Amino acid sequence: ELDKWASLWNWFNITNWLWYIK
Repeated sequence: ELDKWASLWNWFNITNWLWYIK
């Protein structure tokens, strides 16, 4: 689809930390 967004989410590795929401 587009590697322009996958490059940023890499910097946003915190979203993994997001498991603390549930």
